[PDB]
Amino acid sequence: MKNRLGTWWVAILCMLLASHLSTVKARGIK
Repeated sequence: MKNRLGTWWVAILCMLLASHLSTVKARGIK
């Protein structure tokens, strides 16, 4: 209800993508 929210979620989208754009990286085959 607009109080604590804000970026808390923004972090999620930055967290769920993190790995995706971190360890998920693999330009060397596989």
